[PDB]
Amino acid sequence: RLPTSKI
Amino acid sequence: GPIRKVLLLKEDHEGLGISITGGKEHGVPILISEIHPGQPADRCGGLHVGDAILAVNGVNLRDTKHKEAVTILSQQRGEIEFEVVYV
Ligand SMILES: *C(=O)c1ccc(CN2CCCCC2)cc1
Repeated sequence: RLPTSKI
Repeated sequence: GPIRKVLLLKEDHEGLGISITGGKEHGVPILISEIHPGQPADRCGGLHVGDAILAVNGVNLRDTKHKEAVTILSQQRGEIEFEVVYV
């Protein structure tokens, strides 16, 4: 459920 | 687990090819949550879901907030050395 970022 | 140094090579039109969660505000490390198909992390190998990223190109990612880590990771170019560990 954590905020996720894509890099 | 053992801390590993993992080199990723990429060009400027590519991303790293990873999703990450975590950061200082969440009390948890910067963790790889996905390795995306066909992108540098998938091709070069050595990075895995569940790895914590301690540093990239000598930039310490410890105590960074989520967005600060994302910014640093997104800025690295060309030859990108990850310091990673599974715990
Ligand atoms: C993931 O969905 C994704 C990967 C790559 C890009 C293209 N972008 C180009 C400019 C530098 C970083 C990568 C977008 C989304």
